[PDB]
Amino acid sequence: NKKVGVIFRLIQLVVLVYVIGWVFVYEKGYQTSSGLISSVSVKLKGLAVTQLQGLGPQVWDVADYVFPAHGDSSFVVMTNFIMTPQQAQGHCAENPEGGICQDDSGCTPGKAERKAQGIRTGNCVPFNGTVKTCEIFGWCPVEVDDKIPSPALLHEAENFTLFIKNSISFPRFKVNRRNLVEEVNGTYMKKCLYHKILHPLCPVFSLGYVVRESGQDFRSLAEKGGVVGITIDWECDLDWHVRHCKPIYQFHGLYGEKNLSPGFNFRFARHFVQNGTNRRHLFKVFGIRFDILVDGKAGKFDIIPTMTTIGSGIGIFGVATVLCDLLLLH
Amino acid sequence: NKKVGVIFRLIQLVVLVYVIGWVFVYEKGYQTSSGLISSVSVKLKGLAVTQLQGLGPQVWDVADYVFPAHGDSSFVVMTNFIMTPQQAQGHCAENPEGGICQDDSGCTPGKAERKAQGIRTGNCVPFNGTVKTCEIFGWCPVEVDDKIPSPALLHEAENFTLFIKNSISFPRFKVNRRNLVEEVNGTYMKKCLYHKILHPLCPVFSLGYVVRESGQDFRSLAEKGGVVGITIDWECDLDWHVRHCKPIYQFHGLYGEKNLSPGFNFRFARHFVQNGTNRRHLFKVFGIRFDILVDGKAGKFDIIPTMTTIGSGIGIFGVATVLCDLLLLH
Amino acid sequence: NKKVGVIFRLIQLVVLVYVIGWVFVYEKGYQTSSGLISSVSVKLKGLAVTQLQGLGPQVWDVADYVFPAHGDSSFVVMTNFIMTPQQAQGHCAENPEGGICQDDSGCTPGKAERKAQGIRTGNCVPFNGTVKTCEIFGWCPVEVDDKIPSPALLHEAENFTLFIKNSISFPRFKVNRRNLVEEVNGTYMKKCLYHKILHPLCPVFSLGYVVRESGQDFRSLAEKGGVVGITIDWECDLDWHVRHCKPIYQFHGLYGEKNLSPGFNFRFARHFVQNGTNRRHLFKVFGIRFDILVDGKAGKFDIIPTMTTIGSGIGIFGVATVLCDLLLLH
Ligand SMILES: Nc1ncnc2c1ncn2[C@@H]1O[C@H](COP(=O)(O)OP(=O)(O)OP(=O)(O)O)[C@@H](O)[C@H]1O
Ligand SMILES: Nc1ncnc2c1ncn2[C@@H]1O[C@H](COP(=O)(O)OP(=O)(O)OP(=O)(O)O)[C@@H](O)[C@H]1O
Ligand SMILES: Nc1ncnc2c1ncn2[C@@H]1O[C@H](COP(=O)(O)OP(=O)(O)OP(=O)(O)O)[C@@H](O)[C@H]1O
Ligand SMILES: *[C@@H]1O[C@H](CO)[C@@H](O)[C@H](O)[C@H]1NC(C)=O
Ligand SMILES: *[C@@H]1O[C@H](CO)[C@@H](O)[C@H](O)[C@H]1NC(C)=O
Ligand SMILES: *[C@@H]1O[C@H](CO)[C@@H](O)[C@H](O)[C@H]1NC(C)=O
Ligand SMILES: *[C@@H]1O[C@H](CO)[C@@H](O)[C@H](O)[C@H]1NC(C)=O
Ligand SMILES: *[C@@H]1O[C@H](CO)[C@@H](O)[C@H](O)[C@H]1NC(C)=O
Ligand SMILES: *[C@@H]1O[C@H](CO)[C@@H](O)[C@H](O)[C@H]1NC(C)=O
Ligand SMILES: *[C@@H]1O[C@H](CO)[C@@H](O)[C@H](O)[C@H]1NC(C)=O
Ligand SMILES: *[C@@H]1O[C@H](CO)[C@@H](O)[C@H](O)[C@H]1NC(C)=O
Ligand SMILES: *[C@@H]1O[C@H](CO)[C@@H](O)[C@H](O)[C@H]1NC(C)=O
Ligand SMILES: [Ca+2]
Ligand SMILES: [Ca+2]
Ligand SMILES: [Ca+2]
Ligand SMILES: [Ca+2]
Ligand SMILES: [Mg+2]
Ligand SMILES: [Mg+2]
Ligand SMILES: [Mg+2]
Repeated sequence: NKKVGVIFRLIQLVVLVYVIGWVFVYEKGYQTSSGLISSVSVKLKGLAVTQLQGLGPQVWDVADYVFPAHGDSSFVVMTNFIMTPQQAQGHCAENPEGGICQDDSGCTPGKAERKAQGIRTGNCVPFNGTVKTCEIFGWCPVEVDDKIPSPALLHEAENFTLFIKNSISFPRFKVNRRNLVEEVNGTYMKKCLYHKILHPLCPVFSLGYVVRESGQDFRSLAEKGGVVGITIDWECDLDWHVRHCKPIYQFHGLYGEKNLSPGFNFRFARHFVQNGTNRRHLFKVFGIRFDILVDGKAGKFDIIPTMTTIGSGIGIFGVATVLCDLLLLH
Repeated sequence: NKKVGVIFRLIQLVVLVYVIGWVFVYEKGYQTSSGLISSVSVKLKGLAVTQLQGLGPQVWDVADYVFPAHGDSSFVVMTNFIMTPQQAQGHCAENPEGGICQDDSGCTPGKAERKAQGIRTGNCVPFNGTVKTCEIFGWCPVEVDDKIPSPALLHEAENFTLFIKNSISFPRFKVNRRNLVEEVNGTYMKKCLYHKILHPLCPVFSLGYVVRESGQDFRSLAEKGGVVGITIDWECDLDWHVRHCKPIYQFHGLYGEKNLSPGFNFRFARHFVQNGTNRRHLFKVFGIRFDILVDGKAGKFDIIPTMTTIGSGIGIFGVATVLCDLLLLH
Repeated sequence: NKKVGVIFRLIQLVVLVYVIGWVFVYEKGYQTSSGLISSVSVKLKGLAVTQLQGLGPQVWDVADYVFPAHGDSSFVVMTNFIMTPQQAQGHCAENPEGGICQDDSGCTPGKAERKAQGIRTGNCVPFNGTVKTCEIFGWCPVEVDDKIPSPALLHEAENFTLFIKNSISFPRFKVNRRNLVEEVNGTYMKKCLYHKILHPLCPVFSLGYVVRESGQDFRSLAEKGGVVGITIDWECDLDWHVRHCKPIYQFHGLYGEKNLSPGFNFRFARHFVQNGTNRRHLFKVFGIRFDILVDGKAGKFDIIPTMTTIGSGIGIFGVATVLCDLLLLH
């Protein structure tokens, strides 16, 4: 029958167009992919002044709120902190959340099994006028974290300027690319701010813009802390010029339930010697966690992939025709 | 032929059952796989007090033995240290491991090519009563690390509490998950220790338990340093509810030969100004290296993968039937 | 026909040799692959003395130029720095690049929108004899980074010694390997330096050698900063003995445009209390960025992969015969 032959030729044409227009065009079968090597260097340029009761004005420059000062990919930008000044080792009362004692016999000398704050001397001393806590041996100025300021201390960090410099290189093709594309120039970086539509190539990112693009409010996030994920994808075709190679920035919001362990926080201390006595300043820093992950691939024409793909296509076409014949006659 | 037909029916049934069950359900062919974006937050809550000879009791807290303040995937917990207090830059004797001089003519003005300890002035000064070393310019108190304390100074760091906060999100499926699963509540985190048999979901990990689960004894690993690797896997089946997916924690121990480079150690210093003179304290810290690696895969039903797998199965089935016929023919 | 039979036999033997030698032996189809986990430990043994105008001789040791104290995969080695000493918070003039004022009416009280240096009081004060800058609130000794010393302050860091400790393990096969191979003994590390041909397994890497093998001159990188990528690959066959497993060390140079953001730079501060007043030292460090990435794969014989490869090979063989027959029919 002529109709059977027409259907067979239609199936043959369909599979013959499919194999090429998919593997070669859509999937880039003739190209070869290699993993890149990336190093992320970040620089923060902004200032936030925090004034606390009983203390003088505090200046927080880049070195302050950026704790990974060595330009690590994963960095934390300080937005709120609790400061305990002039901590010195000695005999003093512990925190009330650790334990509450009504008499000296209640306290037991030794180390706490869980959440240890200090070596208990064995006496019950008044933490304040109302309650009494067991005396411990440690930094005497207590780190009270029960009161967290509702307005963020470093609330100016919302609309700061964040510079991200990423250099990627493909070892297979020996091609090195950087996020500073040829479209970006020196005068451009002076005033540009990153935008998904307006300024996609501008390497200067606003912290508030980055947080809002991830889906999180900066005000609520700055109080308790947060995690923001930044991904840079390098998808380019090496058959074209290297000018077309441009990085794509995607912001992902890493958050969780506020009822259980809200925000991100950590503690660091600055050790100094004053009046011949070793003292330190303890800060419970509530800051946003920024993680930068770079992944990408580059494709360039090669004979071996093209040949293998041609062979696979022939095999698919041959199998399809034989299978069609089995369907037609059985 | 009847037997040929029976063999063909059997082969067809076998290959059909295979292509319908294995690749479809066992391999999750109908589902699509994607990656996740992860960020690890670690917190150490523990207290260790060391009483070095000739010094006062030293208290170590979270800011002390956790050298990464913000908290990275790779962090070191201090277990043993060698302290060289009050280092000042001047002309003084070097360490005997560098070289031993019997006369002043032996020393040469310059710097050593390998393992340089300072700028040699060309003079031979007695390091102690017995031997003499060439005078160098630098920190006069040399870190004498020939003697390592047999009992770990921070031996209490064995059964401390370690909390790991991991937030993973899949971009294509827009699903965000955290290690704090629905089963874990606020009261649960108050009193729980990670036990793979009893408490697999408890996010609080005991350091000694983590070290023992890696195949290493904590005492020798602490007195000399070591490396412990922790992996978190997120295998989720998005066809079910999100509560079904739970993180799986695996502890792998990274160890080497004790004869060559035993354990892990590093050098850090704290700079201070006392009596108008710049001084520092040098610590040779022997600590366990903890690395957190998070990798996961999620699969959800989709029409395109299902269709491709069905088509592939038909092709495999078709090839198998043709092959069976050829085998029967010959 | 005889020639048709010869062509058929030739195609048969060709596809047989292919399926038996390429996908089985050359590609190790019978083996199975599993990813490894790695933790990198780095240690620098070098000393550089920098003499600056006004300040005394400054001695820099391992703890100094290596800012990551514990030691991560990404670390910075200080090669050049700009030191601003005795920074104290107060009302004082800003940098000329931030803004130049000719009258007090020009300055406006507030903070700069971009690249803020301090809180402008609103009075134009002379920065020096010629120009005047608006008075700001912050660290009064301003970092004047316009003048970069042409000779690197730390140029001796070229031919220093760098030791990399990498411990890898495969969880599937429970085999742990370290970069210290059995050929590397204790006496070997004392007198070996890494080379591509001479000492491929020596774990001591010269910084200048690493920089030069990446295609970069050490002086240009020491002047304005640099980024160097190190990759350690673990390609071994677990069918052989573990002694054959040897890591491969190669260095990748992440080049950057000289006119736009040359090199890598960062800023850190050391806080100290002197004479009861809080002061700090600000350093703008132009240090080379060293990134270490480990990617390895191990293969061991298994029955399931061997069977699948045999089956796939038979399928390819069958398809080829059918295709050949179709061509003969045509
Ligand atoms: N966080 C940032 N916000 C805005 N601009 C930045 C930021 N980081 C860098 N830049 C600009 O990018 C250009 C190149 O930066 P580079 O790494 O050379 O720093 P630099 O110019 O050496 O240091 P500085 O900016 O302190 O002079 C500089 O002109 C700088 O003004
Ligand atoms: N390493 C740890 N060991 C034991 N419990 C921990 C640890 N880290 C956090 N937790 C507990 O988990 C709960 C939620 O964690 P969260 O991030 O709120 O800590 P936190 O309350 O800020 O720390 P802290 O209890 O020191 O004030 C807290 O009540 C805390 O006590
Ligand atoms: N960066 C380096 N350059 C040259 N040799 C090194 C380097 N790091 C380590 N070594 C050598 O490797 C040997 C073993 O190092 P290991 O990790 O045991 O340090 P250590 O001997 O405990 O401490 P240190 O080497 O600081 O005295 C040492 O004898 C040392 O000489
Ligand atoms: C004393 O401290 C406890 C701690 O919980 C607090 O509840 C109480 O109000 C304090 N009393 C005074 C008088 O400050
Ligand atoms: C937002 O950016 C503007 C820049 O025009 C700045 O004036 C403002 O202070 C920023 N907001 C916060 C909360 O810092
Ligand atoms: C600077 O870069 C921008 C990119 O948006 C471009 O439009 C502009 O022409 C560039 N300036 C010069 C002087 O080339
Ligand atoms: C002097 O130092 C050397 C260094 O190895 C040591 O061997 C020797 O015992 C020391 N002598 C005394 C008396 O401490
Ligand atoms: C082990 O844990 C127990 C908790 O009951 C604690 O008392 C003990 O001190 C721990 N061991 C060490 C060596 O710290
Ligand atoms: C707390 O979590 C545990 C998980 O093991 C659960 O058994 C317990 O019921 C939870 N407590 C409450 C009050 O829900
Ligand atoms: C004052 O500082 C400016 C800053 O650009 C500089 O150009 C000028 O030469 C300086 N004048 C003197 C006398 O140092
Ligand atoms: C290069 O290495 C040699 C070792 O013989 C050393 O003397 C020299 O100072 C090194 N060069 C630099 C610039 O440090
Ligand atoms: C030390 O290692 C080297 C590796 O190059 C080897 O040639 C030498 O024989 C080893 N020394 C001893 C004493 O085994
Ligand atoms: Ca650090
Ligand atoms: Ca890291
Ligand atoms: Ca096929
Ligand atoms: Ca001080
Ligand atoms: Mg608390
Ligand atoms: Mg030593
Ligand atoms: Mg500048």
